[PDB]
Amino acid sequence: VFEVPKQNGKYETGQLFLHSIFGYRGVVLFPWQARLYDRDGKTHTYYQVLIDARDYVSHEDILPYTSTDQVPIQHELFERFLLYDQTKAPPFVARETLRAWQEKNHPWLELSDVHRETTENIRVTVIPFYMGMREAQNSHVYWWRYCIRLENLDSDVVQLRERHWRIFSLSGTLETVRGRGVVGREPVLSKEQPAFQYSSHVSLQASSGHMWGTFRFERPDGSHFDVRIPPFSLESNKDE
Ligand SMILES: [Pt+2]
Ligand SMILES: [Pt+2]
Repeated sequence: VFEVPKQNGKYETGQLFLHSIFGYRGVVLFPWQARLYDRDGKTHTYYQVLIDARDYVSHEDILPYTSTDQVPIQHELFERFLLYDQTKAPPFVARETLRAWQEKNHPWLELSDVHRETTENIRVTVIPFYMGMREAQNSHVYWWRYCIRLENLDSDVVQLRERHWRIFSLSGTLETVRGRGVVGREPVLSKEQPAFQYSSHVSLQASSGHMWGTFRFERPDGSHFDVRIPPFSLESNKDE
């Protein structure tokens, strides 16, 4: 049974839902507040989500539904994070392991800002996450994992062909990567399947710096245009 989307209120831990785009069966583990930067101070609520039969989602992407059976798979993770069927709006309540995992994630999610920008009817959404070491062997180097979502609001078909990353670090050294496709594939965005979301890692020295980029898109009429990636930062340990 599909519920209605909440217009003023977060989703309780344990709500079953489908993703607004590429609808997969997921369950929210806990929400976290993020800062939006729509280039086109404002906060926004995102959710840690455990997916099945196939991540961080937004509030507007959650399409909730209720069920009876233990629908979500990955039972080796739900038996550890959640408790069995009970009596509450979400019938899965959170176990103490999920509360400890939430307390462990809360500091690292503070270094995560969501950035958006719409260029020629192409909306890109980038959000970095931190996984690193204060000291890598021989020399201190830590990395990040940035999630990027491409969306085509226009009805015109278009395909991503080239990427043009430009990574600047704290030391003053800046890297520039012009590559073919994204994750070794060139996604197409049309009326059917208009969105594509991926994630990749970026290693860096000095444990600071910002990253901007450019995605090259091609239309069936031969025209190629560059969409901008909103410059997102890569910070560590309580600093903005
Ligand atoms: Pt990572
Ligand atoms: Pt992601």
